[PDB]
Amino acid sequence: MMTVLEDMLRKTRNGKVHMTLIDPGAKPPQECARIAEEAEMAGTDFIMVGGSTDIDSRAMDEAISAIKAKTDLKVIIFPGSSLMISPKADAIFFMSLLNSGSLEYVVGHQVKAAIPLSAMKIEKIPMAYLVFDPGMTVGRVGKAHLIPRDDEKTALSYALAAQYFGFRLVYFEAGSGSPYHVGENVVRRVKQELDIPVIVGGGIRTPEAAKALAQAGADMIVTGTIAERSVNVYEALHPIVESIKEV
Amino acid sequence: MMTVLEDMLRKTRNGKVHMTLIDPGAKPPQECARIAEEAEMAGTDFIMVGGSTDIDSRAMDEAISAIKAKTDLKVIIFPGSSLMISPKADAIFFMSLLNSGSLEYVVGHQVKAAIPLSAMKIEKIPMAYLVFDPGMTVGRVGKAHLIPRDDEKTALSYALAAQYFGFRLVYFEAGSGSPYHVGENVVRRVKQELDIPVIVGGGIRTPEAAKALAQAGADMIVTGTIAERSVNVYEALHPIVESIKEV
Ligand SMILES: O=P(O)(O)OC[C@@H](O)CO
Ligand SMILES: O=P(O)(O)OC[C@@H](O)CO
Repeated sequence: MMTVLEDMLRKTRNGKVHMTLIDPGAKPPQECARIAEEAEMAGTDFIMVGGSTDIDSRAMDEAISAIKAKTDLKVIIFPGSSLMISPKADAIFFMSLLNSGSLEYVVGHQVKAAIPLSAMKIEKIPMAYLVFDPGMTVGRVGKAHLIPRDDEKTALSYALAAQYFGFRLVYFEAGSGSPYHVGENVVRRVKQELDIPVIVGGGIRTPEAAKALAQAGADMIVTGTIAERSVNVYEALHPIVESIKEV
Repeated sequence: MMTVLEDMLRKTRNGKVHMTLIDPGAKPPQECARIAEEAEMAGTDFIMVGGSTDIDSRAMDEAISAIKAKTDLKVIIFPGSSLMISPKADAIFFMSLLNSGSLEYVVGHQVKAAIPLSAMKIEKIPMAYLVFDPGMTVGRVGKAHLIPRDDEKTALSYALAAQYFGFRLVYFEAGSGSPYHVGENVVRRVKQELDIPVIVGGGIRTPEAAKALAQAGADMIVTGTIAERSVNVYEALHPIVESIKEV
């Protein structure tokens, strides 16, 4: 059985990946499952679960099981400060907010969660989490020293340090519900010098933005707000997934 | 040509590694080369260059070239705060002091050095740097929240988080010239749960301590003080290298 990381590396070697992020604290459990259902048929590759609204540990296990019961896609935990570790998920982004001003979001929370994670068979995927302007809630809670959306040099420094630290993915985060996404010149410049896949999330609502970011060099595209706030998830996500595969 | 990391992983799969650390700021350049010379014939596998005494960039290039001129061993930079990056070295431990109280030693200095390092063909080896009691100078300068030498749980948390972050090596550091080395129970407990090689340095002066730590599960042993402060380096290091290969 292929791991999620092997799956991503294979899918991104000559293609692009779309991922659907679902905030379990923003909707009831079976509403989350319906979103993941329609996301799967829109063509999404993985379901991400996480967000800013704080979670009940009893409630997140419900939403993950509801998603895995209605879909056959792998579910990856997109963790926050809440120690959102649950045994019912397939993988977890073991991430570090590299440009945070607080040790707790760079290494602190991850060290506390390490031993409990070692007791689970959940897959641990090392990922660098870079928060760009405007950052929204995650940039506020994470105490992020926000990278300007067009700052190629600062993004390159963090992305290169991520690769040299051994991280297998790097995530360019503009913040959930951000009006702007990360600049394409930043994605373009980093893709010239980096050997690990680049994931872009935050502010991607339209196929045109998803395609422009993929054409800029982004290997994976994450959409969260546009999937949780559309009354028909399929007709919102399907054109985004399609425009990404054109690249 | 094999990389240093591939070399270490091959040497540690069914054997142990000894490394000799040389402080370039503690001795003149050709005295450093003589130490590396006698260390090579004592049987050491790699030369490490670095330390606490602050370095002149002009002076460290001298010591590295002097070592590489007299020895055929690979030289790895053991960096401090000084941005000790030099083009004449074979590799650099791209390390993070995970238990530091300052962001600059966890991620700060490494982000600043990332782009200059990308312009060099020097090999970047991802390593987690864990500073144990008493820590000595590196624990003071690094603002380390010192891990007790027998604290299995705290060491396991940091070592596991290192592996889940993608680090390829973890370094148990007691401090240069420390009277005590890391407890063997800590090495023993971590070696049960970890998939990356464990390197132990600090306070290892005798073959008995080097052998006891290797028998405890340590994959690599670093000796610095005993090599720089012995008038005959060979007769000090040769029994240490031999007692390690018995394991
Ligand atoms: O909700 P959006 O704006 O699509 O962002 C997705 C993800 O990057 C937020 O954590
Ligand atoms: O000098 P010693 O005590 O051998 O320690 C080696 C290294 O761990 C110090 O940085």
